[PDB]
Amino acid sequence: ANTFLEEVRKGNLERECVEETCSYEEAFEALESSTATDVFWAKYTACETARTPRDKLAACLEGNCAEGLGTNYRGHVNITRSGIECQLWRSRYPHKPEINSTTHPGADLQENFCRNPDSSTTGPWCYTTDPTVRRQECSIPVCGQEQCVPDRGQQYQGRLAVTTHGLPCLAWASAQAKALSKHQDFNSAVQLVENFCRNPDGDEEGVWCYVAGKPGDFGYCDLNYCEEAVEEETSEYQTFFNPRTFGSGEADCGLRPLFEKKSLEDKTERELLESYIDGRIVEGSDAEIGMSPWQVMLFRKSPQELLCGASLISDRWVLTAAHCLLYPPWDKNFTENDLLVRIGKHSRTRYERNIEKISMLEKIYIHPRYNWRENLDRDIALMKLKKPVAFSDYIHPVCLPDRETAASLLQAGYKGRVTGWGNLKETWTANVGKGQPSVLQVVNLPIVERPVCKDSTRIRITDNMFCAGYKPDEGKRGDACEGDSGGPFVMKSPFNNRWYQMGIVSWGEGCDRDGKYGFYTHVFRLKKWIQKVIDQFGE
Ligand SMILES: *[C@@H]1O[C@H](CO)[C@@H](O)[C@H](O)[C@H]1NC(C)=O
Ligand SMILES: *[C@@H]1O[C@H](CO)[C@@H](O)[C@H](O)[C@H]1NC(C)=O
Ligand SMILES: *[C@@H]1O[C@H](CO)[C@@H](O)[C@H](O)[C@H]1NC(C)=O
Ligand SMILES: [Ca+2]
Ligand SMILES: [Ca+2]
Ligand SMILES: [Ca+2]
Ligand SMILES: [Ca+2]
Ligand SMILES: [Ca+2]
Repeated sequence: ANTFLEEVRKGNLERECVEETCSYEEAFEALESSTATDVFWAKYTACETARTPRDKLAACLEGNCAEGLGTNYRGHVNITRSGIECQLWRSRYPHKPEINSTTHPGADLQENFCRNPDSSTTGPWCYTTDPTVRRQECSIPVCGQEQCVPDRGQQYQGRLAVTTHGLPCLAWASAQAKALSKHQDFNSAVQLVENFCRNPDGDEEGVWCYVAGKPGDFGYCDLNYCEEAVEEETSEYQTFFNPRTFGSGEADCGLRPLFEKKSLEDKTERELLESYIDGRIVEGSDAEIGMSPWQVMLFRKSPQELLCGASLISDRWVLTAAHCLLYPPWDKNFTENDLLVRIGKHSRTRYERNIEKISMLEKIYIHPRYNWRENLDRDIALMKLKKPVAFSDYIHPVCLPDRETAASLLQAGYKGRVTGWGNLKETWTANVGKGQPSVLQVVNLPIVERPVCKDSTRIRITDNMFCAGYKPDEGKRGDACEGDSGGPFVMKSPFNNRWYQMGIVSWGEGCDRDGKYGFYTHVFRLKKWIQKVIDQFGE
């Protein structure tokens, strides 16, 4: 920096180029030689994907942590991801290198320290003494992994320009991103710089940016968000989405046609208001007619087959889980023409031709930051139907809550509802008890404390999942594996009688050991994502 005076003083790399960002000549004054160097303007410019405090740069510049997929690295991790001894760069046993210390003399390729000369999208790596293993990535702790970007990075100032899926964020700049995506406008506190990831429209799922492909395409860039759980956080219903791309159905969701419109109460909906009382433990039962009218089935074309549950949020749009449509482990890649939704069925098999409508989908949006390789993180999917579905007493959409509203609910409700034809037991276990159920069952379950559900699992719970089910005991027993894969978990509000979907059934560890819970994907986060995916329309 150059705050007026201070140029009487001799250059300081730390004060000036490390404590503050900088320019070429400030650098020079400080430097003794005009080595505008290579991997040293890169000691700077590969370190730009870092920009937080005195340290994140010093840590980066003194090559101790990896920058993004960091060809900045110059540490001493002589080992692999598994833990194989690293082969010396200078060697040819067991593997004769293609990339010696001349091909890539920019990079610090000496001894046997993990480096990233060629830039692996897996980053810093090394040659392996395990002669069957040529190269392999190395487990380096990354820069200020201990930092925690907060508030989904509303504040975020730094400069990432590619997404999780590694695409280049187009600059907000453009004649379409600005002057043809002007249609939607933002929070003007958030400085949009070129094409660096930002969170203008206050999205709950993190930062993002427009991308190439279809107009309004986009994705969420990778950043290490703080653990901000809603569970640790109106008089009636005001509408959220634009009803030209959502379809109508919104301003009138969650009020059931054959109940909340008839001032009639359903057989276990009392249990839900009276959420505090140490209830007896009510099991599943054949639901009433038109009790969950946002219910959706997801039918595979040939052969006939019931894949998953899903839910209806409007005339057009149908919500389910990502893993339902796409799962490389079961070699699963379904597409818009393989799939049919049966909206508002009651039997598992019969064709309720007076009643249910069946539909083709006009495009299937798998969720942007969905990933299974680790652990079904962000297991979410959105589908638009080839024509608005006409409502009635059997079909009628649900309400998707903001955070503030889901926040409200969990404060007051301590139970929710899970319905389906028990497809989760069907997909994910051998289902060796009594067979699949004959009708759309219904049950109510308790929500568990975030900590309980956290230390109730070897697995890990992001601030984006949640758990349900009574905690197994000798009469306080536990069947957890309830509901449909990719289905709804709803709660009813005692402020507007409306039914919100709180979660999306995912895979439960509580499908194996008697002692676990059903895991659910919080739907409060989703709005703005949905907000962008709809807006990519007009008709
Ligand atoms: C890597 O080499 C250094 C050389 O001092 C040594 O301290 C370290 O123990 C070595 N580790 C392995 C796995 O070879
Ligand atoms: C470095 O490896 C290349 C790759 O084939 C090899 O041909 C060459 O002999 C090596 N470079 C030098 C300068 O010896
Ligand atoms: C699944 O198949 C489609 C159509 O053949 C293909 O374009 C695509 O590569 C696959 N999609 C994914 C997400 O793997
Ligand atoms: Ca200064
Ligand atoms: Ca200065
Ligand atoms: Ca200076
Ligand atoms: Ca200063
Ligand atoms: Ca100067």
